[PDB]
Order: sequence, then C-alpha cells, then structure tokens
Amino acid sequence: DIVLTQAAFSNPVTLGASASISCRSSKSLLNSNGIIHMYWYLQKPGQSPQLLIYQMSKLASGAPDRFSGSGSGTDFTLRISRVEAEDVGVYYCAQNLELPYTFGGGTKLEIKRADAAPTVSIFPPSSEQLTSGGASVVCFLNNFYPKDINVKWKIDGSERQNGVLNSWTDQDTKDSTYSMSSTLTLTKDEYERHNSYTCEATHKTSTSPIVKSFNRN
Amino acid sequence: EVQLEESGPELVRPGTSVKISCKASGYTFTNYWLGWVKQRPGHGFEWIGDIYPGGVYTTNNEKFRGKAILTADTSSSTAYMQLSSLTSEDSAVYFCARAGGYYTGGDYWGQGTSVTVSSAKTTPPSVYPLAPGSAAQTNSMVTLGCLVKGYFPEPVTVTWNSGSLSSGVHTFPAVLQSDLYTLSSSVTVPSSTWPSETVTCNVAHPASSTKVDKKIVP
Ligand SMILES: [Zn+2]
Ligand SMILES: [Zn+2]
Repeated sequence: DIVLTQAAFSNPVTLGASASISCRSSKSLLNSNGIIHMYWYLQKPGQSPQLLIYQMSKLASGAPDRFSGSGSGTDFTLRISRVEAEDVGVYYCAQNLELPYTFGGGTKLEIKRADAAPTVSIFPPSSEQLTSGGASVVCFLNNFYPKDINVKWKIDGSERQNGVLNSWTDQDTKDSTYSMSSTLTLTKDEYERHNSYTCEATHKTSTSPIVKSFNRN
Repeated sequence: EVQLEESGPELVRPGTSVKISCKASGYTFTNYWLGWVKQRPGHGFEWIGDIYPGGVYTTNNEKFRGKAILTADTSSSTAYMQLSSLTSEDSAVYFCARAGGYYTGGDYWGQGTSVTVSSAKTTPPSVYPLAPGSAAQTNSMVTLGCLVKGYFPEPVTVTWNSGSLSSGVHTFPAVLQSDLYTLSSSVTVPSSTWPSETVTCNVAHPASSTKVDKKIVP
C-alpha cells in the first residue's frame, strides 16, 4: 500500500503570512504516461472535504489562487501565499496512482493570534434535571488562545476528577480562538450533600487559575 | 449546479446490511466516476471504491472485499453503496464524490451519511436550560446555554431561536458514556438584550423523531 506521510500539525501561522504543508510518498506518483497522481484536499470542521490541488500542481475549480502546489514526483508541497482565518482545518494529500487509493494522515493548520484569556461561566443543575435524580454542573471556557488549558473541579474545596466530561471546539474560523465545555455529572443525592462547587482554569494568560463557583444555597 | 444528495443517518444492528444512496444532478450522470470514502470519528479518510454509471464499471479497495458493493441506477441518476456483516468498525461517515474528469480528483462532494452500528436502543435527548445562577455573570455580555443529555445515536442539531441567533454560539462535540451521548451549547449575547429579547435553544434528534425547544429564563 502506498504510504503518504504528513506532519499531524503545522506551526501556528500569523494571519496574512505565507505557509507550507508537505507530504512524502513511499513511491513516485508519476505515471509512465506522464501524469502525477497527487491531490490536496482540505476539510474544515463539520464539512465535506474540498479539492484544492489536482495532479500535484493544478488549481482546482472553486479553490482560491492563494493555494498552489508543487513537488518532485515523490515529495510534495502545498503552499498558501496569504493565510486567512477561514483556512483553518485539516489538509490531506492523496494518491490514486495504484490500488488501493490512499490518503495521508492530514496536517492541521492553526492560526497564530494574540493571547486571550478564557471567559468562564459556571452553571448549577437545572430544577428539571434534579427531578430525575441527576445533577450536572456545567462550566464553559470560551474564546481563549493558545489552546493549552487545564480545568479542575472542586467540591467543598476538594478536587474531583471522577464524573467529569470535557469537549473542545476546533479553532474558530473567525476569531481564531478555542472554546471548551466541562461538565461534572453527579447524582442528586451526591450533589445535595455538598455546598461549594468550583470550576478552575489554568491558562498561560494568568499566574493564578481563573476561578468560578457557587454555593448550593 | 452539480449536486450530490446523500440519504439520511442510519442506526443499524451489527451483522445486518445497510444501503446508502447518492443522488446526483447538474450533469450527465453516466459520464463521470462517482467514488466513496469512509471517515471514522477522529480519523482520516479511507477510499472504498469508484463506479462509472456509463457502463457500470467499478474499481474497489480490496480491503473491503465482501463488505461493500457499489451499484448505480441510471434511470434515477443515483449511486448506491451497500455494506454488509456490519460491526462497530463500520460506524463512520461515508461521503460520495464526483471525479471532475481524467484524474482530476473529487471536485464535488455529498454532505455525507452517518452510519452507526450498535445494539443500543434509540433514546431521545433530555434538554436542560443553563441560565445565570448564583454569581452575577458579567454585565456587558451574558452567556446562556443548553445541556443535551442521554441520547442515542448521533447526531443532534442545535440551533438558537430557530436559527435566527447564530453569532456567539458554541456547540460542543458530543461525548459518549454508558451508551449515551451528552453535548452542550452556549450562546453569548448583549446583557441589555436579555431577558427582553428571548433566547431559546432547539435540539433536533432525527433518530428518535424528536425535537425540543427550551427557552432560557432567569
Ligand atoms: Zn466565541
Ligand atoms: Zn460526597
């Protein structure tokens, strides 16, 4: 099987600057008929992939000319003259020279922007959930950058790691930030035995973690 | 305009078979190859095979031998892919794409079809409102939200005010636990507009033919 190797990530790129994504093939993709069976696809979060470059260096219809491709037949490069915020996503190289046709692992492009502290919001269980014996405490940590962050939950001052479910959004295609949701799910029984609930965030924009909390009463 | 319309999401039990469609329009159906690719949650792409409706020739990925077969109905300009002896390894999103011409890749793509292979039963979502509790949340902007819990299978569609409220919205990827999914969605709006201008989240779960609207009240 032909193996296409791509880095999983690229260094954060400054908006408006040039960027390059490379892909290496385990064997030449050049046909005896002179055709290079290499393509570049871009997949944005929650969308279908889009073709950017076909036959190594030909610009696909519907793709902006900010994108260009080149290569030696074995090593390939996708270039972006001026990176825009909406360009964030995963870029894949692919080949159909031989069966089975294969794809590279994809390279995620990330935009570099100014640091931004997360806006934290904590929410106690709703009356409706409690009625069913459940008690989920929700904490939103929105629009922060860089992506590196750590959330800690404390009940009555003691850390609680059990029953925590976290989810992250991809880099926003407009403001280039990241957002995160953390939910501590307890039973009503458990929830009612304690008083203070706290959501703590450790991010490079603050020496002390950003804290948000409430008291059941 | 070239369009490839794929059939809706599927929840099927392992050991059975499912057949998904790709209705094409906007061009001569019999003159271009249509291909199919597989994308598992959090993974890349896997090519399954291509089909040429004009003679009905197919090129397949032998890794799926005995698992997939491609067909085409010329009278309806529709391509089909049937997957058999299903297991959770087959749970993924399948896309169909048109090949622009002579080795010019997939220039047009369908919206994808989500297939979940599981023995688990379909369960509608419980939607709980998330309104500012005990701690005056900001003052220039205020964040509200909805917690969607205990549903199966994926996916659910979340909108606010039936789609008219879109800026400042963050709908997070669902997480699976104990055979049930949980998702959340937040929306940040101007403090001077709420609660005067109502905010309601709408959660649709086609699988269970259910949709629930929850208005967020102080
Ligand atoms: Zn935001
Ligand atoms: Zn306890």
